[PDB]
Amino acid sequence: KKGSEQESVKEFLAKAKEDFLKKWENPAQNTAHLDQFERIKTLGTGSFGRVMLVKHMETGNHYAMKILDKQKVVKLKQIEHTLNEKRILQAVNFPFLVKLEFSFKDNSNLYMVMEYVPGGEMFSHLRRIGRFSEPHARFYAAQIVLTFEYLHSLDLIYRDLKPENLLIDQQGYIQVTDFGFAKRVKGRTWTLCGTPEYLAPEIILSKGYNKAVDWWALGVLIYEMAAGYPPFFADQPIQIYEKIVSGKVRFPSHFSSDLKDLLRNLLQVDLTKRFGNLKNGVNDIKNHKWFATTDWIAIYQRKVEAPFIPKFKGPGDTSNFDDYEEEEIRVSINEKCGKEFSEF
Amino acid sequence: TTYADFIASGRTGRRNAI
Ligand SMILES: CCn1c(-c2nonc2N)nc2c(C#CC(C)(C)O)nc(OC[C@H](N)Cc3ccccc3)cc21
Repeated sequence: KKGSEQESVKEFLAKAKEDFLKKWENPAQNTAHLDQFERIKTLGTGSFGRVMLVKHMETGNHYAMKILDKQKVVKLKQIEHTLNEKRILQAVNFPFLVKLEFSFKDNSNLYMVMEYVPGGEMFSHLRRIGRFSEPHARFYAAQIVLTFEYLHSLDLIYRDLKPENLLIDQQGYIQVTDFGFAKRVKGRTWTLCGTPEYLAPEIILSKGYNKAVDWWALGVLIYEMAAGYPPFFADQPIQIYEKIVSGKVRFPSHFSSDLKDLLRNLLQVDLTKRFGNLKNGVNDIKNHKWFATTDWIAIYQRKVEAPFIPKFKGPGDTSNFDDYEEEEIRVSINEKCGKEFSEF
Repeated sequence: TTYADFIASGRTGRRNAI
């Protein structure tokens, strides 16, 4: 019954903000060049670029490299989002976040070089195994709660929580990736973005939202991890939004009473009643019965034994990732979108 | 069963926002 460990957490978060604000004020630019990396294989694809496995040639270290087509970023209206992503990544520091190692740009593309996590996405493991046990789901949930506590204290909203964006490392721990929709927000923001299944009601209703949408998404994530499917799904997105805003959620019979109670409070359509967004804040989540067995400090310190460790086949193995057809990276003779990506 | 409905909808694969 001691809470001087909250005084220490308060002090921790104060130091974290100091370090963040220094890097936020004086960000890093052009810390590398494309010819220093050996392109090996595509790990993922997107509407305005692709992610590749890469090898830092002088050192031999494997990294992931996100390649963004500047013209396509402009076209798809992701300019501000791309700038947010880089500026936030270079300023943040937390155990369960993927680290940005280098960033640079050329005539055609933007480049972000980051930690490679060969264990792959939680998504693939969840879809294969079917669903996770509640202790297994709780292990991952606890890491996301501490990560959101860290990010939110720096006034950052993540806005893209889902199994696809949670990588599993060699120790079985979470590495949160894809900061594409991350934004620094004191007060409200208005962009309609994220994945339909994971969208909070506020976002759908186009009214203005805050940090609370992250806590909603945590509920969706915990549900999907434990159930094997998300709480709101349908053939098309519009029918998914109807379900989200309705205030109706059905739980599998195997869900414990504690889990159902936590999720009722996280999947609270009224934002003044949603866990994480009340006066006690994140401690409502942390002190909940479902997390009664969670040693929060041991999790942060990575001292808890992981329930699942992915099969290690080397630092450059890509067997946990799907295969994609390989297009050559063409850099134009002329600079594209020089003004739009000036601060990158 | 709900799980069967989830499989029946072709949205079991990786989902992209954009
Ligand atoms: C292949 C899986 N993957 C990894 C990764 N797998 O192993 N180690 C890793 N770090 N990192 C990823 C990132 C990231 C990131 C930063 C820069 C840290 O914010 N974004 C992803 O997707 C973004 C977007 N959702 C679709 C996309 C993709 C490309 C262009 C345009 C859009 C996928 C990622």
